[PDB]
Amino acid sequence: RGWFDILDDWLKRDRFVFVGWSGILLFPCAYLALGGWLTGTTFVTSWYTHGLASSYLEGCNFLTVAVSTPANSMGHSLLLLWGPEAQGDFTRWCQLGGLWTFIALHGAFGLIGFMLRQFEIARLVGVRPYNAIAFSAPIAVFVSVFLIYPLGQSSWFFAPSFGVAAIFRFLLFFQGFHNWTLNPFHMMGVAGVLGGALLCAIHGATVENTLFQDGEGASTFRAFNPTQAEETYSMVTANRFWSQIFGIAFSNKRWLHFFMLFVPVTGLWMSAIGVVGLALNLRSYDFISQEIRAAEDPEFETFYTKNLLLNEGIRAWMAPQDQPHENFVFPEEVLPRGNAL
Amino acid sequence: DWRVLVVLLPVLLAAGWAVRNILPYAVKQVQKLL
Amino acid sequence: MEPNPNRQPVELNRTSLYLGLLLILVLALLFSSYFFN
Amino acid sequence: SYPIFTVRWVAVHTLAVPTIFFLGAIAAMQFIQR
Amino acid sequence: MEVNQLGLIATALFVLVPSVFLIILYVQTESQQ
Amino acid sequence: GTFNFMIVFQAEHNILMHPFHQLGVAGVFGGALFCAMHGSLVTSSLIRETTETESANYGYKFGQEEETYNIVAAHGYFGRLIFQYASFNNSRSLHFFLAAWPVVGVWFTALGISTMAFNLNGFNFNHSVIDAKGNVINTWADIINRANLGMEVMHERNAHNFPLDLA
Amino acid sequence: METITYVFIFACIIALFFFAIFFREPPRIT
Amino acid sequence: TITPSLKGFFIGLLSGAVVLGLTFAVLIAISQIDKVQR
Amino acid sequence: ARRTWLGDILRPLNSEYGKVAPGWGTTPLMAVFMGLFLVFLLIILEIYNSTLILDGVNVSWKALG
Amino acid sequence: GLPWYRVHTVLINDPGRLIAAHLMHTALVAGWAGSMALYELATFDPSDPVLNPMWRQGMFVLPFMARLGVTGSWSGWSITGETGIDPGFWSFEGVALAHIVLSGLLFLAACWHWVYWDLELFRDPRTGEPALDLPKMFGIHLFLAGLLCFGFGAFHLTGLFGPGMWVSDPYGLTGSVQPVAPEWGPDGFNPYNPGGVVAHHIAAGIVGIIAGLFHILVRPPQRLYKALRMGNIETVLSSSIAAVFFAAFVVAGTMWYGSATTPIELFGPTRYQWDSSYFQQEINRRVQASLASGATLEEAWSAIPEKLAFYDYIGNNPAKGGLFRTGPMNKGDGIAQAWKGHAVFRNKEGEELFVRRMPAFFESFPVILTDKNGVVKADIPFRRAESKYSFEQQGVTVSFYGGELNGQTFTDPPTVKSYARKAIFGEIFEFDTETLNSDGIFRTSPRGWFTFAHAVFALLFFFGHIWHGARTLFRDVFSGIDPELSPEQVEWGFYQKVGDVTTRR
Amino acid sequence: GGRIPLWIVATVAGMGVIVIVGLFFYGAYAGLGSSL
Amino acid sequence: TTGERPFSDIITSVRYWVIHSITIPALFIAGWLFVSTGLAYDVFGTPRPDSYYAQEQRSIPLVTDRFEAKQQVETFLEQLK
Ligand code: CLA
Ligand code: CLA
Ligand code: CLA
Ligand code: CLA
Ligand code: CLA
Ligand SMILES: C=Cc1c(C)c2cc3nc(c4c5[nH]c(cc6nc(cc1[nH]2)C(C)=C6CC)c(C)c5C(=O)[C@@H]4C(=O)OC)[C@@H](CCC(=O)OC/C=C(\C)CCC[C@H](C)CCC[C@H](C)CCCC(C)C)[C@@H]3C
Ligand SMILES: CC1=C(/C=C/C(C)=C/C=C/C(C)=C/C=C/C=C(C)/C=C/C=C(C)/C=C/C2=C(C)CCCC2(C)C)C(C)(C)CCC1
Ligand SMILES: CC1=C(/C=C/C(C)=C/C=C/C(C)=C/C=C/C=C(C)/C=C/C=C(C)/C=C/C2=C(C)CCCC2(C)C)C(C)(C)CCC1
Ligand SMILES: [Cl-]
Ligand SMILES: [Cl-]
Ligand SMILES: [Fe+2]
Repeated sequence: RGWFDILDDWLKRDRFVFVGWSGILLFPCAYLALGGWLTGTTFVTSWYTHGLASSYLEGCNFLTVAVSTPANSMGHSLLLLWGPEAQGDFTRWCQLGGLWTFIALHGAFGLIGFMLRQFEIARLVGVRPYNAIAFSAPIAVFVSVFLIYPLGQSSWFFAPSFGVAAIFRFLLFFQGFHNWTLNPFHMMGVAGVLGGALLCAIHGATVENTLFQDGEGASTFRAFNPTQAEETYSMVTANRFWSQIFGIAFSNKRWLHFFMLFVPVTGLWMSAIGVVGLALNLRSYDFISQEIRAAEDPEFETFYTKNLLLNEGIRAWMAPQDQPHENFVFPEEVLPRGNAL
Repeated sequence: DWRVLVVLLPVLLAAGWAVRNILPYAVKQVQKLL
Repeated sequence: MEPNPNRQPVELNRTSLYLGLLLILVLALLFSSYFFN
Repeated sequence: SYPIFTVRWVAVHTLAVPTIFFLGAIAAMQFIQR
Repeated sequence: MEVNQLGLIATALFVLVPSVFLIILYVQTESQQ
Repeated sequence: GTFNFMIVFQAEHNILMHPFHQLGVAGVFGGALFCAMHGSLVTSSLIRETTETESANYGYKFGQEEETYNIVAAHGYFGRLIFQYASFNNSRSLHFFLAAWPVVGVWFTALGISTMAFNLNGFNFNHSVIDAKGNVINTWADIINRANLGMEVMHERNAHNFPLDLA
Repeated sequence: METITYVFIFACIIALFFFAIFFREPPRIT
Repeated sequence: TITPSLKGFFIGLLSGAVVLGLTFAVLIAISQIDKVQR
Repeated sequence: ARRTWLGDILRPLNSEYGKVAPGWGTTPLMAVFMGLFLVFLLIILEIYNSTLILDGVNVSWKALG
Repeated sequence: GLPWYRVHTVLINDPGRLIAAHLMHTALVAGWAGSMALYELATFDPSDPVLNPMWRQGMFVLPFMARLGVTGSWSGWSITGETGIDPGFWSFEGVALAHIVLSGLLFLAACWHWVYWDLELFRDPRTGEPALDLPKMFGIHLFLAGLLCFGFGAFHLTGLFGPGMWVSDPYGLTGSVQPVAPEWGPDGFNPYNPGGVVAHHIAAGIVGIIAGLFHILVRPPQRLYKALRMGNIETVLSSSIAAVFFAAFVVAGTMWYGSATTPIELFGPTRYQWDSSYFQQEINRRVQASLASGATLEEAWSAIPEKLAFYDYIGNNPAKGGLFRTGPMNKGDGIAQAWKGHAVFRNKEGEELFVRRMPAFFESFPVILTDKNGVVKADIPFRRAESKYSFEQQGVTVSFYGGELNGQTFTDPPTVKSYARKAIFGEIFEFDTETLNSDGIFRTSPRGWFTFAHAVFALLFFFGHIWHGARTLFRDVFSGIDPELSPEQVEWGFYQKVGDVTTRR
Repeated sequence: GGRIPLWIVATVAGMGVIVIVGLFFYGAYAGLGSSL
Repeated sequence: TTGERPFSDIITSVRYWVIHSITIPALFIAGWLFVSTGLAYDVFGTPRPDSYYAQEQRSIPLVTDRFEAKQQVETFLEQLK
């Protein structure tokens, strides 16, 4: 009955919000990441890091507001409040982009905390820890995109800024500079996310339309009982229906629900791998066969070459405002443009 | 500066107000904790 | 000396075969363009 | 016989107290002019 | 097209080795029951 | 060609800044999330029916009448993971929720393409922020616009003879 | 040779479809 | 020698320790007042 | 099971499966070394990162001459 | 039967056959190492470490042999380009041979342990069941690790009994294997200080001996033994994987940013050296000083060693490659033959002009010339009709000082533009594109490829840690939850402490 | 104790939101952020 | 079901609204003042509409040094006084 156990006792009490040992890491870090984002989006500028306005205070709306990344000149500085850049000055710290690192790092440690929470509760309750395992997928994405990617580049500046439209810009950057749509690891992620949404919708609909009649009312929700032993819908009729509409169907409820975990988890993991390649500018940018033929044959044209022209438009038209530290000056006459436009 | 006390006075007033309306009921809870 | 008691039979049912062949073939279909480049 | 102050009480106020404050600040902002 | 010659062998093995492995385990599964 | 189509769409309609597309992403991301959640909750609460040396999947036999997992255990874990009343204990409600979220999200995104077809485009905040003198103060919307512009001026580079690409 | 490879794989998938549907493990009740 | 960033480091180190120990002081306290019975 | 010369020699090294010190044992002391090691990894990281700058620690290639 | 994804679990309670599996994996890894070196030897050109070093030729293990002091071939060449050496047995070839013979010896041991799996050593003398005292094993192995780590640092790296390690100047020009004295001061934690690597292994080696001793004599605390399932070999796999992905992140990082253990003559320059114009600064330092000392323009640039000029070229930037652009860097831009010379641009008014350099982010980049102050004074225009800065209008010319083109000036606009397009890549080289039939597209270096593979594996092994840690701590429910969990254990309020049935009300 | 009917609480809170949200939309056309 | 007091029972309770019909406006006002007093600008370093540029300036005051960065924005800020 030492103090350690007394604390364990208290941390693991059944209450409206379970705390647990993982609570000690989760709750401060989750609350700080989230408070930093609301604080910066309400009050803090990106004028000195990006030449952008980015808070409600400056005139931005929910779509355009963001906690932006530090200036390229910070490199990968941890940008600690007490560090050599801001030197304890809260105000300067904000102005130099210190809230980005605050949010990214407290967020990483909250994610760990949350995954430890899934592990802690699963152990206390007596269930298998497959929900913690599935949550590895979000983690991979977050670390690869917000940490590994800009660590392979010149600075945090080129990580995603925390904002709706800042993220849209990140999407478009990756098309023009990395040709990310062409990347087979992104395509595998696409198929996992879309395949996940499909599975989600097809499994819910199927259950709802093979229900057993277990009550008299037109509202069928009332006729389930959390503790009934009986399946509430017919796997058998569900299986014949899909075998006859689609050719194949699930027959194993256990396989089905594992497949539902497997598909979206795997796809997110594949896309994380691809982003690690782009950390290094290791892109699937080109097909060498196409380029050789196109250079020699001015009549040969594909959707592959058309999209590279668009990427070239993107880079030159957005680079100078998007990378202000580079002092890109592109006089009118060097901008790629088609006819009239 | 002085804008701080401006900002903070509503909140002390708010905490003050809740302190008084709840203090009696709140002491019964503290006695109960052994 | 005894024969080793930890030996176990291995199974792959027909559905798992179909699933796995589809995986490989579709993986092949996706990456072949990049192998040829 | 319920407690007034709980972990629950705290998590709620941890969020709701700055939420209102922030809504006040943002409300004022609609009236800023260049 | 001027295409990577080894792409062919790479594709064939990529298909063949994993596929052959599955068939081996399937057929010896059926021969049990 | 799919990618071509979606790049040109963005240039001409600013689909990313359109709410109906944002609801599509929410329907698709949320769908993948709830797919993973539901599959991991059922999978976590499967009832022991097998040994370590065999697929748990053999613990369910096609057409058995009893359920193959403990939903009260799944509820009890997920309710504590968040809080009780944000977890489903009614399997009908839960499975209807699975159905409606990505269906509705994707209706909206289909509606997005269908209404942008009549050139009612995404929000335009280009130069919405300016200073006391009237300098433009850029935001992320303006950066997005520099990207959209590069797409605009390069797409179908020989097919425009006049300064506005009106269709 | 690339054309033949692409089409060969696509043809194997279609064949696989055929067997997965008409030559499936037939699901059996309980 | 003892540079400004080294002083900052110790500032950070002590701040963290303060926060952690404070947090665990409070937690040990509460867990003693409000035990579970058995 | 099969006995071998080398097995007999190594025997006592694989003879205490399951043996434990009681209660917490050396755990308090482990935790001291864990915390020392963390601060030491911090220092090493912040030096590499340049948020810790030390006299005569020039974190550059020009520290080869 | 077992599913395909669990076949290897039949080793979990079979220490002999587990040893046999581990031997076979060790055999395969050493065989790889041996086969990889032999392939690299059969394809490596040693005739020019200036412009065709190993890192241009897609060499991957060659630089690891060179890093620790293997530098010559039985054929008489060495990688520093000295000729007539005699490496002794520990040439590249002998190293390759050792690993193959090792692979073979490991393979036979594997057979013996697989057949004679049932050794009394693996049996608990009390119960007769197979059992491994993992806590004592850790102390033993740690002790061994500490001795080897110490020995490696105290003897191999110092040159007390061994060759040392690769060291170089800041600009990667004069590398060689040298014995290295330990740096014991705080600059020993500076990743660019080789003396620190010596100290690390000496000090850490002794800590490992001492820890090893601790872990052989002291038994784990009962609390930890139960918390960490120390009777379960899978807890070791979980923590071992975690340590492995930790280490893999570190080595990916130090490869990418660079350290004393990843020198640029073995792996190539980093992208940051391009970002910060590291070599260009230094080149200009030398010319400015050549010219203070009164040399001509020709004289100052002719003094720049080609090797240093070749670092100042974006084609050796590792951040310029592609995932499916395969092979050696030489297959892309070709085999470098000669520095053409440093190109100087001037307009019709004799102002010097500077080609704006391609940043690593950009597959393509416009050609824009600036004056010393950054003002745009010429470019290659896309739209011609309203152009004001064409090379034609501004009368741009190019003069070459140094290298092959030293003292030549070109004025015809198409030629001048052609060098301007190469000047965005930095210094301008002549390439052999015929030999390898180079396709003209930049590829990444071994620094690139190594970082990519190790960051990817690190991330994947993170999932293995999570998986096997879950499996260790949740072994009792792997196969499913208790078919008689009662709703009271799971419903709210029933127990004060969650899952503790001793805390009902 | 349970005095106020909850339907009443809901309606007023309901209108409290509309008010503030409407203010934020009003402010999209006035002052900063309005383009004017 | 965990022994805290039900939410529906608190927010219909007269004692609850006696406190929170003060505490909620006080916080909303306090937030107002933080903005209307100008304090939020000074705390966070955020430019006022009249201080993004100097009068004839069109250059962004972009930080370009890591360890001198603090000094840079202070220089850019007194180039407005
Ligand atoms: C068909 C359309 C399509 C689809 C379905 C996808 C799908 C995907 N894209 Mg691709 N994308 C597309 C088109 C599409 N893309 C196009 C056309 C482009 C242009 C090139 C891109 C560019 C693009 C980029 C640039 C990136 C992706 C990424 C991704 C992945 C996002 C994974 C995810 O869930 O992140 C969601 C984020 C997480 C899971 C991180 C952690 C989330 C935590 C848990 C959030 C916590 C929230 C907190 C609790 C509370 C917040 C509240 C607050 C809001 C108030 C996914 C595989 C990303 C990727 O591959 O990453 C590996 C990526 O970086 N896409
Ligand atoms: C993370 C980034 C991200 C994410 C998650 C998404 C997500 C989405 N986008 Mg956006 N998009 C992005 C970035 C992103 N996008 C960017 C950067 C751009 C600009 C470049 C766009 C531009 C964009 C456009 C222009 C469009 C989308 C669309 C969509 C949706 C695509 C999925 C869909 O339509 O399902 C819907 C489902 C289907 C299309 C499936 C229909 C299937 C039919 C009925 C059957 C097919 C049978 C098949 C042929 C045979 C199978 C049998 C088998 C045996 C072979 C989805 C909501 C699309 C959309 O909203 O569509 C309405 C769309 O048109 N996006
Ligand atoms: C008999 C001894 C021996 C010797 C002298 C060598 C020597 C060599 N090998 Mg071979 N090798 C051997 C055995 C040996 N090998 C075996 C048994 C295998 C099979 C597994 C291999 C597999 C192998 C591969 C796969 C490769 C080599 C390579 C090489 C070369 C570079 C070595 C290097 O960089 O290691 C670097 C080693 C490390 C950086 C290990 C770091 C140790 C980490 C940090 C773990 C420490 C954890 C520890 C428990 C914690 C201790 C705590 C501390 C307090 C003490 C060098 C010529 C390379 C080469 O050029 O091949 C041709 C190569 O790529 N070898
Ligand atoms: C860490 C491992 C490693 C690294 C970093 C390198 C690095 C290098 N090697 Mg070496 N090599 C290695 C291992 C490695 N090698 C091994 C294990 C072998 C034995 C096969 C070889 C055999 C070898 C040869 C024969 C040659 C090289 C060469 C080279 C160079 C060119 C590499 C290249 O083109 O990449 C190409 C890389 C790719 C195309 C990426 C492929 C990764 C695929 C896409 C992943 C598959 C995805 C998967 C299907 C996803 C499904 C998952 C889902 C279903 C669940 C470079 C220095 C070449 C050279 O120049 O040497 C002179 C050369 O000719 N290497
Ligand atoms: C030291 C590393 C290590 C070791 C010894 C093990 C050992 C084990 N793992 Mg773990 N695991 C690891 C790393 C490791 N794992 C990592 C990094 C991951 C993340 C991907 C996993 C993920 C994982 C899962 C999800 C599962 C296991 C399982 C298992 C067990 C059965 C595996 C089996 O029979 O394979 C059988 C495998 C095959 C028959 C073929 C696999 C072919 C692969 C996909 C491609 C081959 C790649 C090629 C050989 C190159 C090698 C890779 C390169 C790194 C060298 C076994 C105890 C299983 C288990 O727990 O059962 C109880 C299980 O379910 N592991
Ligand atoms: C953008 C999409 C996206 C979001 C927003 C999201 C969100 C979430 N997923 C969760 C869970 C999951 N996600 C899962 C699968 C997936 N999740 C996906 C995609 C997402 N998942 C996808 C596609 C999948 C399929 C594989 C699973 C399987 C789970 C869960 O088990 C879990 C859950 O319970 O779901 C109900 C929750 C984790 C809560 C938490 O950590 O609290 C703690 C909060 C912390 C630690 C703070 C994190 C701070 C972040 C990382 C940085 C700061 C963010 C800013 C505040 C906001 C910036 C906003 C701008 C970018 C616009 C949370 C609601
Ligand atoms: C950062 C920092 C910190 C902290 C902070 C914090 C923690 C914060 C918090 C904050 C917060 C906590 C905030 C909040 C706010 C909120 C908001 C602002 C909200 C909004 C909302 C809205 C507006 C909504 C509305 C709506 C809509 C829109 C739709 C639907 C419906 C509804 C109604 C929902 C410290 C100090 C440590 C220091 C360092 C830095
Ligand atoms: C017997 C003997 C002998 C001999 C030996 C030998 C002959 C050996 C060999 C060995 C070797 C010769 C080895 C080899 C190995 C190899 C391997 C092991 C490899 C593998 C690889 C892999 C694994 C890969 C993978 C991949 C791919 C394929 C693709 C890409 C990606 C990746 C990388 C993943 C002697 C005389 C001495 C003695 C006596 C006995
Ligand atoms: Cl087009
Ligand atoms: Cl037209
Ligand atoms: Fe279900």
